[PDB]
Amino acid sequence: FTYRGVDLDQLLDMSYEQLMQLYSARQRRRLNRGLRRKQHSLLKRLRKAKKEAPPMEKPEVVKTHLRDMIILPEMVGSMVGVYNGKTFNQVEIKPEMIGHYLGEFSITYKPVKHGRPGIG
Amino acid sequence: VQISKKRKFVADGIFKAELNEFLTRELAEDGYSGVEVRVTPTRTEIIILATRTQNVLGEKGRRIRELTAVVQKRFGFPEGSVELYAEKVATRGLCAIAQAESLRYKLLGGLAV
Amino acid sequence: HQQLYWSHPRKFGQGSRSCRVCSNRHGLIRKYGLNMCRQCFRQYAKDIGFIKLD
Amino acid sequence: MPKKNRIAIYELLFKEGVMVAKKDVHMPKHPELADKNVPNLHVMKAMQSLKSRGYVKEQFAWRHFYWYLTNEGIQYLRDYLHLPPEIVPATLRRS
Amino acid sequence: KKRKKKSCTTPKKNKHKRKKVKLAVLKYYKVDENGKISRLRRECPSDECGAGVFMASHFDRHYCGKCCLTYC
RNA sequence: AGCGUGUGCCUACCCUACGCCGGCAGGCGCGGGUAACCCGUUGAACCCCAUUCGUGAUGGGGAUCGGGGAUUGCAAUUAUUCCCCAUGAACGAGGAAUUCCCAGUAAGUGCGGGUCAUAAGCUUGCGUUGAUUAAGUCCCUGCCCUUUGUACACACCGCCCG
RNA sequence: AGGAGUGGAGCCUGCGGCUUAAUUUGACUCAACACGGGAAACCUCACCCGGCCCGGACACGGACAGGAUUGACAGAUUGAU
Ligand SMILES: [Zn+2]
Ligand SMILES: [Zn+2]
Repeated sequence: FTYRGVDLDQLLDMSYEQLMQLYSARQRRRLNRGLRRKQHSLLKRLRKAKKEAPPMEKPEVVKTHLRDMIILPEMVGSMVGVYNGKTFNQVEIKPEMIGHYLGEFSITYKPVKHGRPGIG
Repeated sequence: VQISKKRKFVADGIFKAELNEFLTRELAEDGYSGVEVRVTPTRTEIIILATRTQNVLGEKGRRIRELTAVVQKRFGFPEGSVELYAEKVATRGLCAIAQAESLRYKLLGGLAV
Repeated sequence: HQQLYWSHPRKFGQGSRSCRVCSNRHGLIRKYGLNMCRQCFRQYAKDIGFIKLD
Repeated sequence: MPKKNRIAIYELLFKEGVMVAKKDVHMPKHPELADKNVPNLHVMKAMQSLKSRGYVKEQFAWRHFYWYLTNEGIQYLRDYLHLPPEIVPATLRRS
Repeated sequence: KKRKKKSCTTPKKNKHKRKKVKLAVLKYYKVDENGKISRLRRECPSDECGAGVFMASHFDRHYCGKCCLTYC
């Protein structure tokens, strides 16, 4: 598996200002303006869930509101739960979604199946 | 820093609108009519009109200093630059701004409409 | 609750401006530095000096 | 509110007898009382306490609060901060 | 009349209580009859709360109350 | 061309000439302007003059989509807008029905203002090009006046008979 | 008598119905439907899911300086220093 012609293992130690040249323009600009104070503390939570996880076991589900969190390549495999306005929905991070937002995996609405029309 | 000529004449208006509405809310039951703001290079003069001025100033000018200390502190422009007078309306039975507050005071005191 | 409640950035947008006499946020006249509601401008228009000519 | 706020709000009330505000809870500090860091919420709720007793007299406006001082409110500041009557506020200065 | 009591008030969202032992300066001080001042807890080296305002001594750290300084 | 707007009490928030770097959206400096002083001679668009295309779902039409790039923001994923490639649908002048309008008018064509951190398929004004037909009637839809019928008058959406 | 059309098409925006945790809401012939200056990412925001705060004046009784609330590092708990 790769992404723009480089495998995940070099992405795990790809530096902060060099991984930015692989992303698209929203995500590159977002990493240019910085990750804020409540976004460093999420990655620390995922480190704290990773190195205490058992070596054959994926870590426990962790609850977030941060739907704007970019899926970095150092965030693969974690069980995050991003809110949908009502519930925390369980998300498992795969390596093929490493340029998306976290908030496009809890759908925010019930996909509509129609009924019989009333008085129009 | 100065300001635009378009802003200076509109900000001049909103001064005398808030000043007049404040003095309406204050002296509506003291027969207040209006204000007249004359600006000198020394000071800015505000002339209050009223029916009975001698029952507006308080005693020997006690209520006039509270009013000219409030209107200095609200609109910010400094001390020794604002000063309030109190002149009398000439024909009380002509101006309608004195006849709606007299009629409200007549009605509130329990008189048939 | 100190880095909280009045925390959210109100540096622009619809709900960082309010009328200067209504304290209402809708229908606002920012032109020439009025910053009044469209309803409270119409009450105080002749006091400001905006006369209706045509 | 602490002592250096509730005292310092009452200090400039006796000086000229009037106090203005903004009806702005969220203001960081009152602009007349700089170098003290008293918020507008503190002076607003202090005068809300003083109005129900009858020491001040309230009047509102477009957006701002206004407060004058009654005759029985001068003595409530005269003993709270211990002043002699040999000095006068701005009542009997001009004319 | 013209209401129902409804018995539906649920304020059971318990707050704290300030547990103070009787004159906690005795937890702070210990003096022998010769007159020694044995401050059993650390003193904070801050500028605001130096030499008079005493810290906390937890199970693994020191801890202030004014500036909340921490040690190991 | 014409009407306009432009550095803001809280209040962050602009009109921008000019040089350089960029296909471009933009990025750097560097000046002016609280304005008949600067943008600005407001070097607008249809219009006008030349080349290409040739009656076909075509180079008309641009929807819907896949990749990038850049600004605004604390935040752009349920696309904020903007730029570049690519995809290229319906639509062949519109049934019953219905709207507006008499002269610098209709219609075309852009431009300012409000909204505005970002931003006009809206509205409100302004110009520019600029006509056909009418100078009449009560047929329709309604308004009104006078005579006049009414067993109607919370008033024809009435009152009322099997 | 005409001109431009609209009604057909694509799309943009209102309004009903359906859907929904919520799809906040007023307005229904002219005299509601690009109207509320209503072009909502957050704020606006009313609506939904979850959580903090008092910004409960003043009067009275209790607690009451062997104290009343307050504020606070770490750990757990948490969307969240
Ligand atoms: Zn208003
Ligand atoms: Zn201290």
